Amino acid sequence: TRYLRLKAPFAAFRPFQSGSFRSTTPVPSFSAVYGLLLNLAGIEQRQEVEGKVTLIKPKAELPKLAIAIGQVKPSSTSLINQQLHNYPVGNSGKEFASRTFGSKYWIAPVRREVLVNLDLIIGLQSPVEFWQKLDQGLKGENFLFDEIYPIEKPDLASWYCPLEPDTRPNQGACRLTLWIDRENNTQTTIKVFSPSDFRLEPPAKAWQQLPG
DNA sequence: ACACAAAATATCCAGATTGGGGACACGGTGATAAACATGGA
Repeated sequence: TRYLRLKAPFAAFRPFQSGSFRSTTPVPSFSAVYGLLLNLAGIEQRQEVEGKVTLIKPKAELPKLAIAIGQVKPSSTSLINQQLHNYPVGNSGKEFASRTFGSKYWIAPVRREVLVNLDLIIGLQSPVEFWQKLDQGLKGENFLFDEIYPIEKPDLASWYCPLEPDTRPNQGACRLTLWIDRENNTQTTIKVFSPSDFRLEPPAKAWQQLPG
């Protein structure tokens, strides 16, 4: 129905299972977008549990919505190499096995990278109740978001759309994730996405319906 | 203490000359360290 714009000076979207060296994507993943939308709604996550894993999210009940992503200006990236919180991968021993109070004791720096600027025009098709809840949360009683204001109708920009095995893409993102829980599952099938540069509204294929 | 008148025409430099000779650095060195990940019985 109605959509909104946002911007931020710095951002970072680390792909999962990156390993030692971290990376990022020019466009935030769908799951991160959904998490941001849920956080702004003022509704907490369905899971309240603590342990080895803390993403136990059954899909039994969750508001339905369709999400599109826009991009107005390409952004470069930079890298910083300071420190990282290592997880032991070797038998190791000594001091780590002595104290053992949330130890994470071994430390070794490698790398990581961040973005230079972010400005997106996010598109949402949601029921009226969810939009009203968002309005109440924004107006009522990690350097990721700076400010938000709905300027839907003006300020056109490019969009993204999945591509079928034909022709060739340009300036396309590497990987994208729809739904994921950090345990044994099938992850997501569709990975490749490409942008299209045209002024008017995105096509019907651009909108993607999230299972959650 | 009254009135009247308060300059006019010619001319305002000419030559010769504006540097020459020698030299523009020599040696010695150009970081050194610590911070593991997988296999077979």
